[PDB]
Amino acid sequence: AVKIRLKRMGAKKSPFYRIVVADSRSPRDGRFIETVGTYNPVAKPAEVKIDEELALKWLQTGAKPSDTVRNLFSSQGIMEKFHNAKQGK
Amino acid sequence: ARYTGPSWKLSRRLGISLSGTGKELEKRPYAPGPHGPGQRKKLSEYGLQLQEKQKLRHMYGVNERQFRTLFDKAGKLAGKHGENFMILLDSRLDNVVYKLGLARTRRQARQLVNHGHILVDGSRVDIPSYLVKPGQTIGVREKSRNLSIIKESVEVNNFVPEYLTFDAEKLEGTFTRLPERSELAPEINEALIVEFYSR
Amino acid sequence: NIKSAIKRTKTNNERRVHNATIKSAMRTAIKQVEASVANNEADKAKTALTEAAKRIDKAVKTGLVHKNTAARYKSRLAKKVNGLSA
RNA sequence: GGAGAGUUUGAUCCUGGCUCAGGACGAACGCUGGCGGCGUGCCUAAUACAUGCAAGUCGAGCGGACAGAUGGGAGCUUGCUCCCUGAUGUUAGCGGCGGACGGGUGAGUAACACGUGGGUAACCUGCCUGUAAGACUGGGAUAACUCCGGGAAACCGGGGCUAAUACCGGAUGGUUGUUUGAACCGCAUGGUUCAAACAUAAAAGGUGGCUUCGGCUACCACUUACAGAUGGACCCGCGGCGCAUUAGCUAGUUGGUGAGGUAACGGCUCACCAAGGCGACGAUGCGUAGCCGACCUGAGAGGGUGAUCGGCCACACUGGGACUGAGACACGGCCCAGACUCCUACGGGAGGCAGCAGUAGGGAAUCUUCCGCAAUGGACGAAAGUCUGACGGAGCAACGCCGCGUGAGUGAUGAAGGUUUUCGGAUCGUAAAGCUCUGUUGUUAGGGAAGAACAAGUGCCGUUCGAAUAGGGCGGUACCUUGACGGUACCUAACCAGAAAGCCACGGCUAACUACGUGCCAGCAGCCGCGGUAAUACGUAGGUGGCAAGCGUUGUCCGGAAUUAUUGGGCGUAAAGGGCUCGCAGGCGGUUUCUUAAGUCUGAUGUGAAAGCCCCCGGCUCAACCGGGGAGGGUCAUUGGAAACUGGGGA
Repeated sequence: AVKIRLKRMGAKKSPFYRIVVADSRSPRDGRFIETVGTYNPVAKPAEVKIDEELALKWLQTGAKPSDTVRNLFSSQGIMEKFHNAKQGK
Repeated sequence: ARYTGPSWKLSRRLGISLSGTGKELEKRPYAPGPHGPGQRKKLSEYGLQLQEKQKLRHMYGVNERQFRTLFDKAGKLAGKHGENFMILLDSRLDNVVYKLGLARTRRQARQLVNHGHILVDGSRVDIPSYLVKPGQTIGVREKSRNLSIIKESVEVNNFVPEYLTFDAEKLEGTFTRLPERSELAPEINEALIVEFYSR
Repeated sequence: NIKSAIKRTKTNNERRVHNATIKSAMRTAIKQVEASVANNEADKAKTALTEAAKRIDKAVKTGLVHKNTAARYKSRLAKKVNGLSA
């Protein structure tokens, strides 16, 4: 399905993801479903703020993260709190 | 790389003797050159154009690329045209350096500012065109502050700017606001920069 | 010089053979129940409708049918078989 | 937020072209050439290709097969082999998924191809969510495996044997089709929902763990029905191009009925019938061309291009074709034909660099046959992992943009030399010498392995499942490692001014002047035009001026160009009134009054993706650049108002 994963952007010295929700198998720097987030790797270090008000609709509406998307959205209190959305199961 | 001119005839035929404020060729007030002792004549609109652009640009000394980008970049601001270009083209890191009583020469204070020495804002500022806004502590880079040039310029006096603020003992500095835009009253008339660089 | 899935080529041959057997069996059965609907035969009409029905769903329910074309074929064959027998 | 100047004349003004100043490139060439950061680099021949890598994976689906800890018995060597069992590891084949995404190129195509905006009671959707039912009973195969064979190879054939998550019967299932009874609502077609008869599947899988050894259970699976999501398919309004020295075109064409077909309406294809249909609002035909977000330029309207990043379409040696599949008519899949190359035992085989490099050609013109899965995205997985020429990086090229430098202070001794000079002198000139300072980059030596690093695995907790305190899912907390670039960036110390400046111009436009030589010769030149012995124009030398690690020439595009003029031109004599009339179509129209919203104008929602332009901040020492926050962009749809004006209608 739509795997909400990262996407490169920035200069050639330092890449910073801005992980918008994307299709099943789109191009890397290409089409994405509905962009929500931005999280650079460096600076300083790893400071990124995500949506969580529509991103809960994205992670609950049929999706999944990548590795870095899962650690990031599990770090910002959105994967666990979404799990408390599923805790009313 | 601007640091190439003679520094006598450039002011000598550039239009006005600055800076200065006595190094204007007071021994021979005419223009420099082999056919220069004779009678000079006025130019066309390109005469005041080249005297305004070369005159106002020779006070700092930058290349025409960076000075042109300061022309349009200065015109991107608010206010008036020549005032924004005048506060921009003199509020640089080296004009703020040699204007704070740092060095007794514009090129000498320039190389004192991009020689790694005059590090400002608490850190280093190693680019001679990498300025600082109103409020940055334009420091002295105290790891080599015990020097001959800095101590001698701290002994030599000069009318410090009221847009800036100096420090001879505490090893600090500042710029209180934008400088006195019409107040900084040299012979550089900004209308020739509004005409000889606008087409 | 096919790097990978040359064995996909051989699997396309063998799968094409088995799939041609099931699909061509479906077409020949559909002409068989259609032939039984050619003449005014009652008991062969209903039982042969069960034959082209069971082979029809057994063909469209796996592989090359798939759903809407099978409903078109069984629908028109149901219209003719319902016509010749009431 | 917008600058003009030269050039027709003996002089003048109009009109009128022609050129120059400005910006820009995917540039190239001429001269020269220190560095760093960020982007860019076959645009000509979609020309042909040597060589290497570009799509594999699943032992936790399968039946092998080999090795083999450990154990067994023999012979001798007091350490070895021979024959068995076996943790274990590996893979050839079967099967499932993935090769349709990713990557590249603009060859095609002037229309549903693109952009925008609707629609689909005309479509389909594997993988992924969430729901809820199910997973019962059986069958016979077959590659492997061998035994023979025919082949130069490529390779085929035939006989025996086996299994699965391979295939194939039956039950069960509606919902998936056919007939009836309804009920509700629409857009002609009709749609939504309820009931009753005929047909349509399941991996009993695998993994563990438990158990009474009957079976139990979790996880990853299989099917069926639903909705969700992501994708594509179709139809339609409107928009974007040179030509009338293209006015005809069309016969599956225009329309009907009927049948077939595909996921689906449809002449989509056929039978039968009718004679239609398109066109000045440009049909057809020639030409050219991928289109768009956008980029460049302009004050703005406009004009030009479709590089690099992205979105869609197309193509894959040329031309057809269909199979596998959910999905291709498939870029490194097949079948046929054509071309071109290679092999040949002459019987027949093999190939597709418009993937990354790379070679030859073409040309003015474009580079390394490099490193790695550390990140991000994929693929396959239970995961560990494997593949990943995508990517992340690197190497070259001043190819573009930006930043810094090649010194600085002082210094009249106004040094020597060069140029000039009425021969007193002037100019390079505070310039140089010199006294003193700085280290940017250099050069050396250390630091630093800076960020780019998050995962996955190991406990434990809450909670789910579970006959279960096993075992697992789900969600948190803590431990261990993982950097290709890279000894990179950057920092620190020392050292030396030591290595780091050229190109064009100097009548005008246009900043910048004199001498020697040349003597309509050699030459320049963008235009004006110079040069026929005093050349501010040809070369040379000093000096000046512009610019700067760059500078000029040329190619193309914009502006200047009010020189296509809607903004914003004109026609008595400069170019320009049709010789004149009548008229269809078209374009425009007296005053009052009621309605209307079709234009006109305004409010609300949708949508105009990102990146880019502009505004507001932040991060790389600043800047180029990056990131965040905004804005603006439409005869756009749907919808609410005003009725003044154009129109519709009535008086």
